[PDB]
Amino acid sequence: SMASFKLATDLPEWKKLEETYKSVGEKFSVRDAFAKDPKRFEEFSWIYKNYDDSKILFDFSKNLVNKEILDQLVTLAKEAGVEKLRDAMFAGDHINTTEDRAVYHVALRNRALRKMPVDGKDTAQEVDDVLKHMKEFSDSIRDGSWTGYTGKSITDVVNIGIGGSDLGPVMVTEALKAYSKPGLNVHFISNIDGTHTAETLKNLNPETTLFLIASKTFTTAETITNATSAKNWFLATAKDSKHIAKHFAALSTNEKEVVAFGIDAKNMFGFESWVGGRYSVWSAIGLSVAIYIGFENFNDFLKGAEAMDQHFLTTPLENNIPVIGGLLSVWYNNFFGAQTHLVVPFDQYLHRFPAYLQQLSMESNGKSVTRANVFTNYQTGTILFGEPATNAQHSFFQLVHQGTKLIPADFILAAQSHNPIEKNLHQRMLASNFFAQSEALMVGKDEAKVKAEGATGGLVPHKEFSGNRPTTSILAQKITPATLGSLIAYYEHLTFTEGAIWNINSFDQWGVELGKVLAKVIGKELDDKKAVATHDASTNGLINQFKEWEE
Amino acid sequence: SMASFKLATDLPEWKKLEETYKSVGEKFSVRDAFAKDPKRFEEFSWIYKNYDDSKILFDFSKNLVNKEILDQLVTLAKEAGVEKLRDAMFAGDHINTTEDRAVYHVALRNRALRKMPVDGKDTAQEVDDVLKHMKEFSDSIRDGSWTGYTGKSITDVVNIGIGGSDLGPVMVTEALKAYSKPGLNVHFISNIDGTHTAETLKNLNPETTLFLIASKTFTTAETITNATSAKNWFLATAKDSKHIAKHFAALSTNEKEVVAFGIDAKNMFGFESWVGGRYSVWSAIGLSVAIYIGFENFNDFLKGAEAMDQHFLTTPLENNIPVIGGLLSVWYNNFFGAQTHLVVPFDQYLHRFPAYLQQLSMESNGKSVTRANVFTNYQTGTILFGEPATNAQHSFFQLVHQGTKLIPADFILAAQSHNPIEKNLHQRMLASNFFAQSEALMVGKDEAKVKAEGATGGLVPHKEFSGNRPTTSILAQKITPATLGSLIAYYEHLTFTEGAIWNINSFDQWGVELGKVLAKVIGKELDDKKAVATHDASTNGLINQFKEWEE
Ligand SMILES: O=C(O)[C@@H](O)[C@H](O)[C@H](O)COP(=O)(O)O
Ligand SMILES: COC(=O)c1cnc[nH]1
Ligand SMILES: COC(=O)c1cnc[nH]1
Ligand SMILES: [Cl-]
Ligand SMILES: [Cl-]
Repeated sequence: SMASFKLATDLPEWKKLEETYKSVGEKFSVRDAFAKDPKRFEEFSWIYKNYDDSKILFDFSKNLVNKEILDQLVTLAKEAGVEKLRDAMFAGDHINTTEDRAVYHVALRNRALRKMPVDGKDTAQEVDDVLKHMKEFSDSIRDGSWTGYTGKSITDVVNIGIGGSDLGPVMVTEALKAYSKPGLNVHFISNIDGTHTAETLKNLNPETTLFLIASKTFTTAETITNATSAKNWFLATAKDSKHIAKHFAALSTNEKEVVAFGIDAKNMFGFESWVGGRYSVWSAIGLSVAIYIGFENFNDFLKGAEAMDQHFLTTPLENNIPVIGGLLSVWYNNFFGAQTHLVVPFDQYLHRFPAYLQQLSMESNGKSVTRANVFTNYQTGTILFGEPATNAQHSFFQLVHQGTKLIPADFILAAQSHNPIEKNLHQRMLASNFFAQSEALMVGKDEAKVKAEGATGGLVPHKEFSGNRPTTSILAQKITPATLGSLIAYYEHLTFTEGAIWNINSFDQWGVELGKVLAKVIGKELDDKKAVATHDASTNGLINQFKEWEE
Repeated sequence: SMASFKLATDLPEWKKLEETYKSVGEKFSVRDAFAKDPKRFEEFSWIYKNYDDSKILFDFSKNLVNKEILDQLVTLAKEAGVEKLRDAMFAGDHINTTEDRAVYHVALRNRALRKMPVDGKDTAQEVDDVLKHMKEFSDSIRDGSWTGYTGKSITDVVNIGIGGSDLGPVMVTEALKAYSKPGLNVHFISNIDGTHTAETLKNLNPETTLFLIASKTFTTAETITNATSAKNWFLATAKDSKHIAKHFAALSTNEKEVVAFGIDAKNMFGFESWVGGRYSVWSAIGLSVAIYIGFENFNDFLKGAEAMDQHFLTTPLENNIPVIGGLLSVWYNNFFGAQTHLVVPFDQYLHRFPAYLQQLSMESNGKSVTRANVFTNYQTGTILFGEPATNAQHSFFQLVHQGTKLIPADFILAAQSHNPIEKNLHQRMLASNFFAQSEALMVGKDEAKVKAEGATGGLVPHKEFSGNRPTTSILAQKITPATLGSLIAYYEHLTFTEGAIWNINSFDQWGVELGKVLAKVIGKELDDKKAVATHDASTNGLINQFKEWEE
């Protein structure tokens, strides 16, 4: 086995952390910790400096953690060989053991052109060549030199893809929308549900719309179905297949399929097998971002990830920010038994950031088998969810404050808004909520205070707050491309750390296969007339009721 | 002392369910259940008939449940007085004990004009009179009789509101978008973040834009600030405040505060204290819906809720669809220890259905104190999350299939699409996924089958699927206004059932109420130049770093 251990439960520090949980962690008072340690904020906060000298404060000090606990977690990370696995990742080793592949999204943002080899062959130029092609193409869309079949500049660009071929481009174009150009819009078709195509294309002009079909194989069923429907929409107006070439490009490897579809092979933008879908927005898959906000902005976004990569690679564990966040996740997941991880951006542009992180985290770390090819009998990936604040405060934060579940939470705010309207009034209000919510989760409100505030009798307990509910606060200066690049890479490397401790392979996804195969079988049965009796009674029942109700 | 018991855990059936969990529940085999009971699908599926003779199938047969378990859960619901509390709700009794209020969203959709009294006075005509006002005004926007200040038809309707005054309008306008009219669009400003105002208003015309200021209290900080900024934007162009009367209306319980803001009382659409925000889309708060899709569609939506209300009120517990769903939730939450509940619509229109439910569910049932005014010694509300499929399948279903967490899931499909493009090809593909994903989660794939399919040695465990992962499948004919009204009411009444069992108040929200009075202290500190030391060191550190980095 390439693995140095079999199960996380084999590592000696695991039982020590179980005993620390019992003695110190279960009943941990964050209030008391601040009272005990005047330097607590200093000790449990870190400033990250980005390549452009901008900064991001990572404040972990309201978590259920102290020096003793964090030191034990760092010892666990050493026993798990986090650093060895990380170094092997950056070395190009095939640490995706089940697919026998490198894991080399870090090579996508190698703008410094460090030597970064796979199979002993540097990748730096091959990556950089695709980025230069991306710059050329995106520049031609943005400056009007690429025209549609009637000689008009492009106004709308539609990405068609599923999974990692959609969610990154969506989230990042939403997040960086302040950097867009009036009159050049992006759209994202992903669902096979034909609503998604019908509603997206309804008001678009075939003469000025450009499609990017995002699929490595160019044989992905939902994506190629969507792509074919979009091609039919285009041709309903254009009425000649020769026009396809001015309106369709591919984010793909499969030149025979692309060319068959009517796309000029010159307009295929490739990426390698060592790019995982949920780690792919840094690749050719990011073309829609480069078109929307310009290549130089996209490049700055890459350089922010690169800087965080360098932090992760070169920092001792006890000061390594993505490591610390991963260690705290393990602490809550495996010792407190918290099943979820909340992420709340106090930022409307970042409204799809939690959904992006949900794929990154859950698709990576929802695994039950270790690198030693044995079943875990301990918890692995958490369920990650969230919505932006302040909206979230009005809604499920009720349960975060007064429910019976521990919900570790990360709050994210920019000190500066891209839209500082009304002399920054909205922004000072937004910021006050950021600070106040984490404060309230810590401090709570005891029975005496509820009484002082005027409640009596049976009403009193209903108005109490436990406090000692943990948050991590992440304050950026401004959510620029660079900042966003660093923030995603933070979560990539947090996700890495978690998976390394659990000894899982964070980079495969075998779990998609069964439902795909079973869908193909059923699809054939939905094409046929007859009632079905080939499945369990529920599946048969559902299919047969559908058949009675369908068009 | 209105309560009939103190703690769920001390209901006599609770310990009997713990024993059943140990003996039959924990190791329940759904596969064996089907093999034992040839009628399992029929026994654990129910057809709901709506008022319009349309139908929805609720199949619970892939859950970890049998007759023995469900009969115990029904006994538990009887011991908890679910029926007595529900009857009190429908009588207008003040079952919201902590706020001393009726809970009477059911009266909002009383289209039959049954006697439904609060404080011994029928509400039927008062509710109906507001619906007539809504019909009049929405008709006048749609037919062009309500013009803007330069005599033009309204093209854009902007709702401004947050939480319960936002998420319903968002979700239902998205869900029922097939029923909208070209050239009449809706928009939703909610976040205090100035991005939300700036981006929403960027390309709208004040001459053809109508604002609905949606606030139960009409004092919410975010909303009143947002509404003031919108008025500033309007007056920048319109100049004369007399024009406001054509461009601003209010949805509220507080006439004095509306008129104080400068809105004419003739343009207020009222509701009462007994409408909770997360149950409010049925009231005046739904005006954006009636404008977008027409009042008759909105009325059909109400009538769907009313039909599900009648089902809930009149059906013995063992066949009562919302109750069965709530009983399964308690089973998973309290006996299996599953902390989450996944809701996945196989429907892109329903993309905001999970987020809406997240509010309804978590804000209702995230409580730690019972109706007997003692703290619980057991779990209450679950964490509800989800995204539409097929996007969700390609995001996080890896973990649903192969992770270490039990995640009870509800899947929802319509048999007929509003957009059956390409002769229903998309729709058949979408449906195949709906059936296959629930099939896959149940059947799994054992070691022998993985080997038969070609894996050897250490690769084998990585490709296994446990199966016996539960789902509920909900199959509608078509997601019409009526179907959606029934679906929401289903989840309202499921939420009621959970809360009744847990003996919590599902209708207050003392955490969300705190939130709305938290930020003002810090807000005053951000207005002042100086550094602060008035909080814990973390809050101080974050505020002071912010002050160094702000505009
Ligand atoms: O669920 C709730 O009570 C909140 O989300 C409210 O709906 C939100 O705070 C808005 O309150 P109001 O409608 O009074 O402005
Ligand atoms: C591959 O999908 C198709 O064949 C298709 C046909 N019509 C729309 N899409
Ligand atoms: C009520 O909020 C305000 O005073 C405000 C001022 N400018 C925009 N909003
Ligand atoms: Cl564990
Ligand atoms: Cl059984």
